[PDB]
Amino acid sequence: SPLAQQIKNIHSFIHQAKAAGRMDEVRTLQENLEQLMHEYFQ
Amino acid sequence: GSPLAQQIKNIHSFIHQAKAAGRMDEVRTLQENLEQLMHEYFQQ
Ligand SMILES: [Zn+2]
Ligand SMILES: [Zn+2]
Repeated sequence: SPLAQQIKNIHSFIHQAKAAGRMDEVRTLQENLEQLMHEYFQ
Repeated sequence: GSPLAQQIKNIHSFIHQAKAAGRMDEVRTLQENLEQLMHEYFQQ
């Protein structure tokens, strides 16, 4: 699924942003994750 | 889906419900739990 793959990608990006000290970027990525989950679980 | 996918689906719903209840502290707990489940799901 392209949705599943995007969710997987975002999981990794969240780790990368956290490791860089960019908790602001984590927040945006969590919003991206919500957009995808809302579609995937519909 | 798998048990982890089903659990994740529930957490997605619970986050909306906690926001509606004004419980942003619960949202934080749930987002941490979501990460724990996703981490396990992708480790498999
Ligand atoms: Zn949603
Ligand atoms: Zn993780």
